[PDB]
Amino acid sequence: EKVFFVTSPIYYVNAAPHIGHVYSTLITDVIGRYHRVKGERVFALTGTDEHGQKVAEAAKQKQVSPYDFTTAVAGEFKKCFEQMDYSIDYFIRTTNEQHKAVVKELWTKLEQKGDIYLGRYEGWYSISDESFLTPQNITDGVDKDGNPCKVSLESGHVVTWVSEENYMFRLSAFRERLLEWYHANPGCIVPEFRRREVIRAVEKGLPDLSVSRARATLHNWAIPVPGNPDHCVYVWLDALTNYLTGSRLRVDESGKEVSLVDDFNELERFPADVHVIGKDILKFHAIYWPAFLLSAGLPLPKKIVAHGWWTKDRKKNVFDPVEKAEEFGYDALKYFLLRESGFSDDGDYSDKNMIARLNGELADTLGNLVMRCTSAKINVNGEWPSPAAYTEEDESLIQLIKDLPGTADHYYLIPDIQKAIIAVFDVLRAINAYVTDMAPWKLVKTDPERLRTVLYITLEGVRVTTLLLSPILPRKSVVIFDMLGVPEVHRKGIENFEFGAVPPGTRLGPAVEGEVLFSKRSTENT
Ligand code: MET
Repeated sequence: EKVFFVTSPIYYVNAAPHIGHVYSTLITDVIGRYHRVKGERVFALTGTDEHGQKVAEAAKQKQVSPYDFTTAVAGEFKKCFEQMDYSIDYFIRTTNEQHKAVVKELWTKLEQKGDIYLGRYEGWYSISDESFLTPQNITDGVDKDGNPCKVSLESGHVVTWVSEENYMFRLSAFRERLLEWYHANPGCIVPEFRRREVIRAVEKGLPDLSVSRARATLHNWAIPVPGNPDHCVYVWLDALTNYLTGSRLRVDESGKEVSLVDDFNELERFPADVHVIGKDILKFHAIYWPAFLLSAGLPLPKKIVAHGWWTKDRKKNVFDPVEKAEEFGYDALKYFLLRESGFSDDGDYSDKNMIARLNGELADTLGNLVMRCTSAKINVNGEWPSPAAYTEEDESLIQLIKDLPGTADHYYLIPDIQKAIIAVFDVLRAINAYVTDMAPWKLVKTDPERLRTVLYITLEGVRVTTLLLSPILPRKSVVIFDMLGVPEVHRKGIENFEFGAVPPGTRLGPAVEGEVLFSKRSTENT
């Protein structure tokens, strides 16, 4: 097989990192984490998009060199992402000398294949989105001065007219084939309604894309077109190539890049198994990216998943990812974002709701359940008991726990992480209802033979749910497993998705004094 290759979009370094970037990368991170938990080879990629007019003109407005500015902001992105405790394998920068090489090579391939020609683009362009737009996608709006101007219907930013001699990619010639690709691979774009957006857009027709810009326009802050120093490679063709680059970089233990391989196969990563993106950058990944790859005779990605947030921009609920993490907890925060947000963001991100979920699901449902099946009160010998005979209620719960991995697996592979969490927690609420009925606290006295059966199922339930919640709560899953005393070997691998991987007689971990797994926040805000 292959290295499971998951990516996030590489973010413009025009401004400090914020929740949006963190969320996108968090999705990339989780998908990665779950595949490692299945014991697969993983390579999760993230990074910054440093070239372009947008970034150049942000660096100019802060009275600083593009090189110095992008290094600065890039550093802030890395710091942020380190604080968030992702398990990302590499942070790429499009200023990397080796990335530049891949871009020049891809361009040459495109030119050699006959799909790049010298023409003009005369039309609208949004600098903030670095996006060509047709007149149907612009409208009337207000310049930040206050004067009347034209803006993008998509994003809302100011659009400007551009008339330039540019190099043009023959995107038009790839309509028939992109349509074949969407139809033949109906999981390739997720969620389904966005997939239908891409097909209708492409069905309507595709014009040629301008893959270069005049040197001056971009303030010489971009990759030169091979064989034409007066032009620069479109920031987006540059940016997209990051995926091919990352697939070709050998990385040391520091996470520093040490070599660029000649051919993507050497590292067994390309094409991406999943590109995590946001809704604002769909066309670049679903239309251009493959059209480029089809031209160069490279393989197409397997899945693009486009979540409900804007990868860029400040909208809505002011969140500092790190200040909320320090406030409510890191794993708790990540859980909250992944649980509360589905594919259309009808999400309630208020403090009230965060507290309600942390208290509700993380403390009451998961938390209380862990503390019960490890309590000296209930689990008197601090060990995994041997179950006696199973009742029909016993087996009904066992069935749920046995089916959870199959279900959770599918949801992660769509991927729909929200559905995966709900799936797991459905099984947790069930376990709690079982314990409530069985009153194990009473059985300690009455029927110890029975309690063995009840404790074992509860323990195994907790174990398997926690295993499946480990890509969401990576730190707290370790705290859980320590409490249950699960050996390191049983914390990973599809072998341990099975009911009863941990044998009876396994001892629980040391009970720490005044220990709380998820501490309850104050429900009463006023
Ligand atoms: C190849 S993904 C590029 C995304 C772009 N830099 C953004 O921040 O939206």
